Amino acid sequence: GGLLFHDEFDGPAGSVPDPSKWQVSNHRTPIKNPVGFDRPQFFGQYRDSRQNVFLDGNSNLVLRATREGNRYFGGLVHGLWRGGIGTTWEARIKFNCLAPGMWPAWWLSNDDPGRSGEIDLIEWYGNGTWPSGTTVHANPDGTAFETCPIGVDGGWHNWRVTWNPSGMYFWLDYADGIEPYFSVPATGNEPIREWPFNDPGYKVFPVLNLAVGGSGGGDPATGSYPQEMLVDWVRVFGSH
Ligand SMILES: [Ca+2]
Repeated sequence: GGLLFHDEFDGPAGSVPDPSKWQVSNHRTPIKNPVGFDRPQFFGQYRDSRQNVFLDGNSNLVLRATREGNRYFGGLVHGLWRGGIGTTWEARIKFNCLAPGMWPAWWLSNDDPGRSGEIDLIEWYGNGTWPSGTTVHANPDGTAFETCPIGVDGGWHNWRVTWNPSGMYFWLDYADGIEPYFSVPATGNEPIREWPFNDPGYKVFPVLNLAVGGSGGGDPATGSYPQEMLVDWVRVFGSH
């Protein structure tokens, strides 16, 4: 009935997420000219290990922050399926990681050469300074963006974006008749607003991650281990 993609994350405790649907990251690319908490000693890695990315046996994906000596690890999964415009994306998430050092996110990525972009449905920052929120990036440099702060607590919540030719609409705990908390219109005058999302054939894939350290996470040495981000499901619906 219009379901294009999902994962309900069913499966035995300790197992890998569905390999036909997700790639588990085994590397977080280092930051160019790093300063502050982007420097290597503060920069938690991604690891394809069941210590950091696993199904819990209760129908959740777990992304877990761990520490081994003075090395820090988080987790990232990258969806192998890509969807275009006229789609509604939603994940049910519990952030058990709203603590210093941590940087969880639920977002959509386009990595096409020359027109990359990203749709950050929700990010929370453990660095004690930046407000949690939602961002649409129309370039990979962070200079063509629309952002909106929204609070994050530790309960189960559904985070949704509907992406159609008119623009992008975001909900927290969507229900019939509720307004989106953030709307980003498609471009309809100089300088021309950067906006690749209405280009023909433009598609994005889902990403879920718990990053440790980096500018958004703050000092991982101040962190608590373990911390976890739980995902009950990711669903993507089309429109007729
Ligand atoms: Ca589930």
